[PDB]
Amino acid sequence: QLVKAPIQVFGIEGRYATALYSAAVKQKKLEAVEKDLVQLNASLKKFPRLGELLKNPTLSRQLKKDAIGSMLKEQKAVDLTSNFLDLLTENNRLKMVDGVINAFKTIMAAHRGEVICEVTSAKPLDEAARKDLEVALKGFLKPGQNIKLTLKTDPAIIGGLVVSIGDRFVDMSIGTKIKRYTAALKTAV
Amino acid sequence: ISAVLEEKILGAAPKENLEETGRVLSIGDGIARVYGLKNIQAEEMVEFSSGLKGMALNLEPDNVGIVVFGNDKHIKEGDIVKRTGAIVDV
Repeated sequence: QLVKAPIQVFGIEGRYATALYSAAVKQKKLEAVEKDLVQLNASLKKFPRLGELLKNPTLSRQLKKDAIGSMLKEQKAVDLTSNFLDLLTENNRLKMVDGVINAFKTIMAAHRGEVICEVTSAKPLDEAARKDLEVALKGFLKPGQNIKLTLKTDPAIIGGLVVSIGDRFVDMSIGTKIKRYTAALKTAV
Repeated sequence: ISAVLEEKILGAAPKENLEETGRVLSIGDGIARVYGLKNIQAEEMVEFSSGLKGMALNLEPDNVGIVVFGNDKHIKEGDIVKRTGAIVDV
């Protein structure tokens, strides 16, 4: 018996992430195992020598679990994350330690109900733009939801607004709108 | 504290120059797959630990496929492969 994940994550890396999520939610360590995994991933990014050492297939797994154990005692990881990384180094699966962490981040984002929003504008703006954009994006929210907003700048769309949601997308931008109008001109008669 | 922890972790693993050297992952039927040789060229000669020569024919993202200039019974997994640095000449 495994607890159903909030969203389906695919691949072998998603299988490990759902196994870790199910084990952490059967116990009461969902927030703890997320905190040390994020701190572990931040440690691996801040020290690329550790990432090259774990992904090295020449080194024996005893040296990998010792290096994992030495760098996880400082994280104060207790039982789940230590066994999770011991399982990753028992198999030849710690080459994608970034993959399982990213998949586990995706599960926990949907656990809190956060929906990723991507809004693209030609020029950055705030005050009047950001206030109404937050309310407009909040109108798509069902109860029990959070907004993860990512703002992008791109002059190739002339102007307008290219706003995307977790699965939905619109192209209300000037560049695409004049493009289909000119296409209508060429296909008029 | 943090940097001392990094030195403690990396001190256990042996120090290797993976840009110019490499370690054999799998050897069989005259084909050696080696991890490392980051700056190796295609068609470039290599030297094994047993003195056998080889040529890098596949430069894959994970490993380098090397054709062995001899009997592969002298090559084991974990052997050091170095870069000659030049294409084959006679």
